[PDB]
Amino acid sequence: LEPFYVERYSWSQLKKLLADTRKMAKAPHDFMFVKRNDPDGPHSDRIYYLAMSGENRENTLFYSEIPKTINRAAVLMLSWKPLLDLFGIASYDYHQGSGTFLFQAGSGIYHVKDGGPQGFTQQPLRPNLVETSCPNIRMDPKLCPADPDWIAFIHSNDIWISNIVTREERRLTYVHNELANMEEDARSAGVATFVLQEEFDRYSGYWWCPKAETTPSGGKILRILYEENDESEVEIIHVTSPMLETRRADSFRYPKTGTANPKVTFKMSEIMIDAEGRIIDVIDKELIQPFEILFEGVEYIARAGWTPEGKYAWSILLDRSQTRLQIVLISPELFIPVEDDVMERQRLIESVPDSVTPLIIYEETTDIWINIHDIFHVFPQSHEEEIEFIFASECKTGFRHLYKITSILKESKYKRSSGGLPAPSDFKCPIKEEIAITSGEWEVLGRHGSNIQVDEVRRLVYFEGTKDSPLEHHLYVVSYVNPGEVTRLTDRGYSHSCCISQHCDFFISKYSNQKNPHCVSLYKLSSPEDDPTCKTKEFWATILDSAGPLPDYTPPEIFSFESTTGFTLYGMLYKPHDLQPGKKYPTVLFIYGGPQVQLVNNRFKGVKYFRLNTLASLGYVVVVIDNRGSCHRGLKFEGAFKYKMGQIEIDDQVEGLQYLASRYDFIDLDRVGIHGWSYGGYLSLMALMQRSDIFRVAIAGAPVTLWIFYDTGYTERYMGHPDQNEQGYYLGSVAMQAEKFPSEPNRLLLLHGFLDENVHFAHTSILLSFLVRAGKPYDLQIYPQERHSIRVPESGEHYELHLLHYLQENLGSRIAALKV
Amino acid sequence: LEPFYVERYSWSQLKKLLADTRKMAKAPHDFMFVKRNDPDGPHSDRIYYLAMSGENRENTLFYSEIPKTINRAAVLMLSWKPLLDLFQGIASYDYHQGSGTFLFQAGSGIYHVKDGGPQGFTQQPLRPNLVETSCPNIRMDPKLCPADPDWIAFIHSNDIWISNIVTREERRLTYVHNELANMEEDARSAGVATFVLQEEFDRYSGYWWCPKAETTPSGGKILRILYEENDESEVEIIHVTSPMLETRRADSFRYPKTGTANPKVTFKMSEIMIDAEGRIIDVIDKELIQPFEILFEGVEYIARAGWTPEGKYAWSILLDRSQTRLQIVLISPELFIPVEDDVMERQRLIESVPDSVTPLIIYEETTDIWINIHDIFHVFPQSHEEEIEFIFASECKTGFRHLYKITSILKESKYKRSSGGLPAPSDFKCPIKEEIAITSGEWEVLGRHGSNIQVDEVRRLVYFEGTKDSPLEHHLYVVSYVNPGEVTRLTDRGYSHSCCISQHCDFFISKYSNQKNPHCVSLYKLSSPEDDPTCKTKEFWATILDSAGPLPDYTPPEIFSFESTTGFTLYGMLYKPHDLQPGKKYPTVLFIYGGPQVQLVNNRFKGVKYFRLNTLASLGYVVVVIDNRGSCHRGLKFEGAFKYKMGQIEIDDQVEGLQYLASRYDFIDLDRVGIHGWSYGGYLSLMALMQRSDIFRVAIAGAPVTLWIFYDTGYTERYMGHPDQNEQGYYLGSVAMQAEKFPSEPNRLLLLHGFLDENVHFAHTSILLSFLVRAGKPYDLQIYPQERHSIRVPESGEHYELHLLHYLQENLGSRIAALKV
Ligand SMILES: O=C1CCN1c1cccc(CN2CCN(Cc3ccc(Br)cc3)CC2)c1
Ligand SMILES: O=C1CCN1c1cccc(CN2CCN(Cc3ccc(Br)cc3)CC2)c1
Ligand SMILES: [Cl-]
Ligand SMILES: [Cl-]
Ligand SMILES: [Cl-]
Ligand SMILES: [Cl-]
Ligand SMILES: [Cl-]
Ligand SMILES: [Cl-]
Ligand code: NA
Ligand code: NA
Repeated sequence: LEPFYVERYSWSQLKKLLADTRKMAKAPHDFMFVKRNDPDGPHSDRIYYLAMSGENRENTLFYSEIPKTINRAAVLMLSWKPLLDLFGIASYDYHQGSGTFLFQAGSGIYHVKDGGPQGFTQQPLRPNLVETSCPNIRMDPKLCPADPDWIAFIHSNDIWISNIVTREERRLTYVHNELANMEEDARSAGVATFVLQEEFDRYSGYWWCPKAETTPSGGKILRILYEENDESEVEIIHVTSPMLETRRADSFRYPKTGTANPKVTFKMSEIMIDAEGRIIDVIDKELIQPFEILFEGVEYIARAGWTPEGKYAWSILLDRSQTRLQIVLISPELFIPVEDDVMERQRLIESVPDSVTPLIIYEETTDIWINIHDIFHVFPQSHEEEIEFIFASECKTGFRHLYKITSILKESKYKRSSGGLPAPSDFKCPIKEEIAITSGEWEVLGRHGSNIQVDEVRRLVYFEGTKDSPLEHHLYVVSYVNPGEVTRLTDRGYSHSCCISQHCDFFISKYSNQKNPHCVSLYKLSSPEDDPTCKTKEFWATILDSAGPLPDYTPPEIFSFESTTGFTLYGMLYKPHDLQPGKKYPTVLFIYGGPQVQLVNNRFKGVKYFRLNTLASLGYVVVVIDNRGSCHRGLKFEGAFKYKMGQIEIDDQVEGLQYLASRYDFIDLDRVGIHGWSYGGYLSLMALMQRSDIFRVAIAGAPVTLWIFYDTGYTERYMGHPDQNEQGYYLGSVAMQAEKFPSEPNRLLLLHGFLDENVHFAHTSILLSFLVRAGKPYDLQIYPQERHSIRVPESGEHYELHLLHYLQENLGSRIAALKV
Repeated sequence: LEPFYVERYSWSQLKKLLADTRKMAKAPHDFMFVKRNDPDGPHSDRIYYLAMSGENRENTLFYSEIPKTINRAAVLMLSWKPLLDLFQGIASYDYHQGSGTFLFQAGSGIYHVKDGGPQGFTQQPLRPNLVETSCPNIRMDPKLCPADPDWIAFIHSNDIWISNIVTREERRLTYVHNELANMEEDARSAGVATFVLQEEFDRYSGYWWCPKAETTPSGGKILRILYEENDESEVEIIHVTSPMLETRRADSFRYPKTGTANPKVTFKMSEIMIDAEGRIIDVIDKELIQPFEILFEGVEYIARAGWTPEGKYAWSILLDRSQTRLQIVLISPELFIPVEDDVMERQRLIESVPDSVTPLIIYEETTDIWINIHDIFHVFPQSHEEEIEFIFASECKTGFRHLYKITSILKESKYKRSSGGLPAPSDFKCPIKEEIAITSGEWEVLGRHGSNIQVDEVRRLVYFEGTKDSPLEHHLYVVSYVNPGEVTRLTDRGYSHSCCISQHCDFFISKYSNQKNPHCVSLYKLSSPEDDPTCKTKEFWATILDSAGPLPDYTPPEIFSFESTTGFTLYGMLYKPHDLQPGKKYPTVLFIYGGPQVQLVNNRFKGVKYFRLNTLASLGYVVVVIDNRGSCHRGLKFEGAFKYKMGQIEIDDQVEGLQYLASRYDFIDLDRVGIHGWSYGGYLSLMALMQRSDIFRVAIAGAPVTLWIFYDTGYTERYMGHPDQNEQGYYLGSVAMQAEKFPSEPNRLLLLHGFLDENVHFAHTSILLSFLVRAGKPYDLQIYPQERHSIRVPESGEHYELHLLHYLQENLGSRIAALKV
């Protein structure tokens, strides 16, 4: 077995090779189905969606016509009709009754009507700019669902509202002064703080009440539930600003693990409008008792909203350890006006009855961790003293499943008149019913756009899941009344990302597999006459057609092996291009390995991981293995590294690498490299530190070197509080074990974005500080204008060029063998 | 000629080699002579001085006895007597002659002792006496009051305080700064030199005691302190990462970048009334009768300041922004009035001051190149009321720094303040009665880095350091200031000397060395023949610090020189490879600084600071160092070569010098030349690779200036002018704007930078990297996370030396480096 050596290209030649092979647009998303209601016309629905028409284009609203019938011999490509004519849209709001779109595009907030009482346009609409007296950028605009004339938005960390008809603009909260410095004033209203956006994927912090309360005057009362945050006690850090000419650093509140999270509470803005759209008064209201007293043990407001009738506000609440979840109904009557006069304040507390109380309709615990998701459906309230809902959970079985729950809304044992504090279980509602809708060794999905859609007429629930395979997401449907058979609606051989129409007669799937790039197709749903419970599907039309299998991309093979740990572990193998018999090639292991991610699945990897194919063309074996802790395999699989991050991941990587090495003689174990970003860069350092016998080179991108520097929401979920896991934090932090790195140079390469807000450069800078003390060699590349991503394409081109060149000169080439 | 390939040591082996070969203390300095006045005793003087006793000991005060006579057959070694006892690191000290009071800071504490005064001379170590305080924070810059040695002054939280060391009274004089408030709002200070003044003009203090006390009718006195008051509110704020990397933070400070605002400055005076028993009566803070901008037209920087010997006038040396105009100005105490926010009382105090009292610009000069500030300025005792007599040094006349005796007429000004108009530029200018050149020639007098003059007013002589015999050696000279002609050299040739003359002018001490021999310190007695007091001879008296001798692990370089095509003789240093094999050519490593205010090539011992150039020679590298045009100690025309043109002329001299050696010596392999330097040296290392990639294979740039707009006002504008008036000078001189010119070959560029550098900020490197990334160019990078323009932690220095040797090995010297292309 002779060693294969890669072609030793120059720096200029590699740049040219990369540029030639480099020669993606956002696929259609955020779908919405509006009915035509026109018996004579040829179309049943109009679908609205966001997309990028090409690579250089901006993301904008489009529409397409869904025909009542189709020529089944042919295939129908729906044409993309532009909705707007502006002189970049991330999301949009819509009001069904009026047909009013509301969206932000650049600095402006705009509105237009389509598909309401005023009909359907046949050409692009010029949008109407919403007026404002506010100087700064307006964020997070939302239509009031009870009245489409009123919008809300955030400006300088305070909630405003504006009327698009009458032009009245009113500030609702006076919590932040923009002029003063952020050290004194660190309060905000209606905005999710850093940890909740970054680690819980909640981006909004205020919620319109869906219904208006009519007054005796002839006007009405609109309500806004919102989060008020106080970040005064949260640690401040200084990250370097993008304007490098201005040699300065921007401040922001980063709650590092162990330290204080923001001080949180619920508030409610009660807005009185008169008979013809004019504001009478705005009453800001607060909880009758403090947040800490009413919600014992709660750190995080994970999710929040309203019930369909607007009777209760709801919220999903977590404790600090993220092992307890509570779903709590909060009545508007629990809020009283904000008064500083102590005599007047005491009367308002007495005016609220003792029967009005927080209602904990669901509670659960786990020894592993609670994974927050977006699934939560509340049914219409039939009985006054009951509430019925669907929720998803891993806590019963260790796999996420849908459960139909009915909770009794008791009057509480605790009485506020006595003047005491409520015990832990005083607000807990008894569970009348708890039926499992789904079950098995597979999970229902509720993240990254995956959710349920409930058909209340047919009494069905649509959902995404891993039932047929952990490598493919599929759409399913099942009854929530007499749950039993789970009917798969998507075709095997692809992994699907689905969106179901609100009318439950259509669904769209964005699908791909290892060989075929992404397609988006529309499918019509229908039942047999004899049984509404049964659901069949039929292909209706293509929205986005694939270009076909790319001629200059060879996809990998998915393999698997039975681990000594007890689990089946899956991997991807890129064989070298033009594989010579009786020769062994250098091997680059690409890794992420952290939680909430799965690299190995049946999806098209030729866009995001296109350069793994490029490595194979140069003559590298490329391997990707999903170790224990990774996503879509249940909570027991995911819980393997609890309190133990860094300690088990590389065992699975080496085990899988040795499985391939014995089964394929062309893998040269003497020249194995490892590379990854974020958690991947972390594990790449751990790989070289723990197993220098296996791994010759390690290229660590944006590595977490020191877990005390990372945030609360993430780190405490998987590693607990630093005091309760002294050893896990030490053993899991590579910066603390600098002496264990090799004394040989050309084995360690550190890559980091200089302006990184998530994984700060200090992780690298402190690692380097200890590497200097330990007398250890290292290589370093900095990307001075990057923030945990590739904003500027030149820095991405330079990264790719350097990595190929580094792997060439220190792993693959003939010179690399001579250099040792 | 075969190429020599250096031995390919591993990383662990080079660490061992450097650890073994690594196996210094401050030599005696800040000397002072005090006479015994004891006829029966054997000693004439006692010398006090600061010195480090050994390798790992603190810097502290010592004394030695100077005997009246010596055995001229023998060589006397003076023993070091410790002045101070061990406490329950002294950088400098004050002394008061009439009382014998020492004052000095040692750690946080300010201490005092007494010796050599009326109370006599100790024969054992004195216990230091702490100056007690109620101030919460570290006290800075303590100074004895020359008028009354009971009083001291110091800075605390950017304000001036005074403390009586006998009565223990303590008082704050200025209320300009608020320690509790943040620096964005409160950017004012008093008695403190700001960043640019400390870093670019070597002024470390911002307040000056008046040396005489005005007596009152009551039987008390008035003490006075002149001080600078700075307002840094409009100055650019920058954030450098704090030493504590645990808290992901950056410390703010005021950095006036080129072309932006310097601090708003003015003179103030604290009038301090003391009663008959040493108690403070009152403190009156006082300000200039008109603003600083009105009285001192065109002035940006207060370069130097102080008082005349009688305390009649305060003086100051003032520069304009371009640094092409110097002004020496006398400022009377009567120009200051008390601070009064009341509008009617303020107007009455202005009217009480006469119109005759006015600023007195006793000297002015200009230049098309630049003003180099120095510490030479000597005011004689005032004989006539309408005259002032003084010695000063300048390059403005001839282009070399020389001493000039000047007499200026103190004219009552034409401008009158009662008219209510602003003065014209020349209204405060004094006429020059006399301007006699004391020295002259194609060589300079030295007035910086400790070099100054000693003026014997009895014999009417002036001692000074200069470059008359050679630009490669510093020497002590003496000459009359009445009838200047003969310049007598006092120090011996073959060494470069650094000298301190006694206040009595009958002794001098010289710290001397040469390329072959380490540093010595020796005492020399001065005397004259009875017939001619002008004629000065010297005689070795005693050794203070004996040399360790030429240690066996260091082979020093040979000083060479070549006649350049530019018309200047350019000097250099050459380290030949150790065990030089015949018929072989070795890889070369050019070490460079090449910026202004520095000379690397001279006849001094280089085996301490540049020990590792010898280590590079031992591994088999040729090491070259060349003082290009712009460097120090060769006159102002030589220095002015790169005005507006930094980065453009320096590498021509480096390559020309390299090619001189290449023709003269066949052992220099021009195919394998490396370049390396720190600061301006790192800047030129980049420029060398950028411009002459044909000559230089590798460049190792340390803390490089990559963008001149990022560097401060005082330095950049002196050499390059204002950015607006020299757009292409700044462009051509900034490597970050010319990133496309770097090589596409990797393993040729290595950047080194201290992450916490406050002088040449890491931003220089990060913005260079920004443009290198855009241009698609390769680079190597090493950061030192806990360093700031120096090596304070030994581990970072050890890592630097290891990586540098290994980099040169793997990408220049070794056999594998040749195959790697
Ligand atoms: O911070 C910063 C600065 C850049 N960056 C950052 C951080 C996290 C993720 C990503 C995006 N991944 C980059 C790596 N990609 C695979 C890949 C393998 C081999 C080769 Br060759 C090229 C690409 C997947 C996407 C970038
Ligand atoms: O910033 C920073 C961080 C370090 N640093 C900095 C900046 C300016 C000056 C100096 C001190 N010089 C360091 C280099 N020395 C010659 C030398 C050549 C080869 C070898 Br190998 C070792 C030493 C002379 C003294 C250090
Ligand atoms: Cl079931
Ligand atoms: Cl129902
Ligand atoms: Cl000694
Ligand atoms: Cl003369
Ligand atoms: Cl005289
Ligand atoms: Cl010019
Ligand atoms: Na996110
Ligand atoms: Na200095």
